[PDB]
Amino acid sequence: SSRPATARKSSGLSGTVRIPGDKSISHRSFMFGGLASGETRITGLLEGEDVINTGKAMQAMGARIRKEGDTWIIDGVGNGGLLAPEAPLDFGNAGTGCRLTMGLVGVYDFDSTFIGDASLTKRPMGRVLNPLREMGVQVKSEDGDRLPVTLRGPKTPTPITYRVPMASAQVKSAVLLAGLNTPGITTVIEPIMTRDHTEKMLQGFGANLTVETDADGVRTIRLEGRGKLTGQVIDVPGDPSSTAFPLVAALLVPGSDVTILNVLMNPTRTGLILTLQEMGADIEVINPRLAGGEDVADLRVRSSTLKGVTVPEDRAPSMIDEYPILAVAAAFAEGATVMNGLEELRVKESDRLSAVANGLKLNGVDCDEGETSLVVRGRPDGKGLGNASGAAVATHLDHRIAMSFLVMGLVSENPVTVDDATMIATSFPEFMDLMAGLGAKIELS
Ligand SMILES: O=C(O)C1=C[C@@H](OP(=O)(O)O)[C@@H](O)[C@H](O[C@@](OP(=O)(O)O)(C(=O)O)C(F)F)C1
Repeated sequence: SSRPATARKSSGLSGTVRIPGDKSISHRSFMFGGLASGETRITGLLEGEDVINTGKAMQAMGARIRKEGDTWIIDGVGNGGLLAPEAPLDFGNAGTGCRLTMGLVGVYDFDSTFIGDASLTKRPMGRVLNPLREMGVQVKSEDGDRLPVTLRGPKTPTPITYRVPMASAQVKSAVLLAGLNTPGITTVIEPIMTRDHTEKMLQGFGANLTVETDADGVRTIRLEGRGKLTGQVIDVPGDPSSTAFPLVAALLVPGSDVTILNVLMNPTRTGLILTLQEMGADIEVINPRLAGGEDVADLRVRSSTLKGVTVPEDRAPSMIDEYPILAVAAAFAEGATVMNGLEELRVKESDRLSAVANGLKLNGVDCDEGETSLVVRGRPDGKGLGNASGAAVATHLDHRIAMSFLVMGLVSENPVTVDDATMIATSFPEFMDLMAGLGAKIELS
């Protein structure tokens, strides 16, 4: 079952906190550490349920994973060394773990079955299964290419040149991981850049992987298959998607001054910050530095008055997971915020466009949901927003919908209630404690 939570209007949020590790990089740390030759040591790993599930899947295939002190230590099997899993690989709510692992293991000559929760089971896998079919993988899936899915790789996979049809880092990632156990050169062409953790990390593990960007922005990513991968020391940066919740809360709640430490600033992950700045947000980037091979900085955020803006379709890939929290910020901005190019939101943990639109309307916000867009008109003072009757926002098992609306309740005249807070631990188990520490009033059922 589920457990509702209600956020109440708060006086200023104040403090300095370290945000939990980046989920995208954490998944990949377990995957590459488990596949590589030798030992991989990870500090700052996100210990949310999603990442733990990826770790269990890697253990099921031969990697030894353990936590010594604050460091995760992995003994990898070496590229080409994955062992046939005894049972289905359960990815729970994690699209990333599921999609990437399908590419990783689908090209091995043994059966692998993939299962997950009610949310993951409704999401499209065709975007990853199609290129795998081209590579020679045999696929048994449910209608619409949905889980459960059983894969059986060929004795010798076929390397392909695949142009990713939508701006998905997961599809790009799955094809590159499939390429690791495929002889020849696997090439992924990305017309619009998506988060590049797979490319950067594989290069760090020693893969012969190159990225060439045409002057028009198109990326050609080449990977030589069946090459050695060497265990690495990894230092995981703070999650910029998780940072978005206390960051927007500090912008919206009057009398606020919050500093978030060690935040990943890779530009494929900072579209929300750029957008909020255009809206008038007071976000100071402090001590930008290089840590664990990634750009990081600390962010000092103070209460700001915001004005609606137009958010272009080409900025979407760089903030795709932050549209829910951006929609909440827009509900308190002067004027209209217009966001298009949102088709991808409909296939996430929940259809995020529909879930955000319904939640906003339930909480008195004037907005228009289009097939691939959202327009939100705000009420800066928060009057008439929220839900006095205590009606709950339907989260549809999507932890980002739950966190976004809980942030809204810290600002609206009336409290905001979400029907379930249990999925927040999939990527941000520290959420309740972290927000409470800053002064937020959130009551869990
Ligand atoms: O490769 C990655 O690490 C991710 C790539 C993106 O998906 P696409 O390739 O489909 O654009 C994100 O939207 C996804 O984040 C979510 O990732 P999960 O499904 O839960 O794993 C999220 O955290 O909200 C989202 F997809 F739901 C994580």
